[PDB]
Amino acid sequence: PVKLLASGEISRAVTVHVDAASAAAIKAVEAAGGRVVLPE
RNA sequence: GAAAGCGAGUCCGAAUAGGGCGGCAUUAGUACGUCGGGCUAGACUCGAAACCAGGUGAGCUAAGCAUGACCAGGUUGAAA
Repeated sequence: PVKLLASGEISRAVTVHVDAASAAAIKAVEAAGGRVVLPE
């Protein structure tokens, strides 16, 4: 499974479909506008 | 990090001393070839005494069984 981690920020509206993501990575994808999609 | 897991952070711990990690000023890997060296094979070549398996031998010799052969000549003089 896939994982999104907070490494390189530049800010952009993006929608990510990772199996799980780190607190900070969500608070960076949304913080620049966007969504982090995870299943049930 | 023992691991759940968490993640440029993570583990001890009830928070603050520290381990390993990223940033580090940071350079990058991968496929193949020739070469050094490693490991695993008999592993640089030649040599044991010995250990185990299967089988060959009693035409030698050690014995047993069966059936044959053999012992000039002389001395002594037991029982009955």
